[PDB]
Amino acid sequence: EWQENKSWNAHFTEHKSQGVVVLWNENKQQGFTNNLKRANQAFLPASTFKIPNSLIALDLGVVKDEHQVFKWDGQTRDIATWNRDHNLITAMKYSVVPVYQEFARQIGEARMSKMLHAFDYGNEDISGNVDSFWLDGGIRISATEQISFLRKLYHNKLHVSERSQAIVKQAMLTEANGDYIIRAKTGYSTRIEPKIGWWVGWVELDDNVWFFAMNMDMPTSDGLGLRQAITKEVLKQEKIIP
Amino acid sequence: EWQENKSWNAHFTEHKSQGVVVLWNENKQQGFTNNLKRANQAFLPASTFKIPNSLIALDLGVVKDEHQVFKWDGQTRDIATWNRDHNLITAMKYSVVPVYQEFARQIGEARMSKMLHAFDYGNEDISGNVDSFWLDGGIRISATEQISFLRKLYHNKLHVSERSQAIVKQAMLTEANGDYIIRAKTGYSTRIEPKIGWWVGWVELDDNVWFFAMNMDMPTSDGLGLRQAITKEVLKQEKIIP
Ligand SMILES: [Cl-]
Repeated sequence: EWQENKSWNAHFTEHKSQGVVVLWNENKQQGFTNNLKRANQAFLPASTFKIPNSLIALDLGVVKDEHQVFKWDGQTRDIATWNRDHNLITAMKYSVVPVYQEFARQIGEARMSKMLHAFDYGNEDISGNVDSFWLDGGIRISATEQISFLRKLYHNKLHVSERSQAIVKQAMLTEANGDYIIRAKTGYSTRIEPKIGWWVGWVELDDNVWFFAMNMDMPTSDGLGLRQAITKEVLKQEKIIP
Repeated sequence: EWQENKSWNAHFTEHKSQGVVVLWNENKQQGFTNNLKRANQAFLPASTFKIPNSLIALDLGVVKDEHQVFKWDGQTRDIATWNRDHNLITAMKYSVVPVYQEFARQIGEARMSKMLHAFDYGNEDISGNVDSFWLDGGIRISATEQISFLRKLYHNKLHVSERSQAIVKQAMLTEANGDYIIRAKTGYSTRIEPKIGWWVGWVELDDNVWFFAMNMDMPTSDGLGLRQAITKEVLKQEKIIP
């Protein structure tokens, strides 16, 4: 089912912002959010799309494995970490758009479209640039739809090789300690209004898994750190993490 | 090549203990240690043997995957976390001996021996009880021999399935943040002198990997935390981590 908990809304206004956090207890099969409405609002995925793109790139052979290097094309860009060689792990760590734009071009309009249909991903609409539709195209996805897609990836139920799904879940590794493991991906939608920041993934525990997907209003880049801070503040409130 | 750095001995004496730390820069193919001697002295592997034990159990089907549950046998033991159900991830997280003792019995004397020979693991000698030879049997391994085994696992060069090595490398996940990822395993040998603590693994960086293996004198369990603490102070000294 689905319970609404508006107490979490504090964590958003405490930073003079608005957004939604959506949690899903896999063992109890129960969902929780502060805004049931916005939980189902579909937005541009932005860099969260690097998850399915990786799966498709790996499954079709565009990316052989997580060690293959993708040479910097030489064009100096405003994001410093982008102006260097990368592999799949580092490309996802620093959200290197140009690397995944090349992946999309090699994937192609036809194969990309069929795969998102197999994934049941968002509105399944890739209209726009094959190499930028997830930034300024027609694809839309809600927080709950992120949760549903991520759950499939966790259980290796997507229609790609088990190896492909493991590698992506490896590249999603973000934080790990004696208490929890976080596999997730961030996103920053700016090319089309409204500007929002994403953070989608799950928190692994000893005997349970909590999937999460959040988006928030992101007028400027000064609040990108809140994507993780607010989510973690909610996780701790619900005693999922210390 | 191999350089000795006796300055690291401070980190041992500042906690008034003695041991060896062995580092390996994979990119430069250079080794570093505070005691080239003890670096090659072979000890009982203790719970560090759970790495090769996991590999064999997965590759032979004793363990189907990292989700298969191994129910607590009902026997109360002094380690609280042992008196509960486990999977591969939690069994390795909490060094649950009873689970891997069952693995060994199902692996068997014969197959365990062939696999450790194929792995070139330690002295490859399993004399003793199949369910405790890594605790009080005849198997021995040195810090530098740990590095060689771990390096093979990193490159998926051991003679088991690539999937088997990926899952084990998942279960080895210990720490991960924006700076580094640590995949490692601890060990505590007590049944035969000298009592020691193990810590072997590697540190993943964006463009490099540092393998490490250390052991230290462990008269009481009060100093088990020094296995990780001393290693990390060496890592910090060498500017491998912040
Ligand atoms: Cl991992």
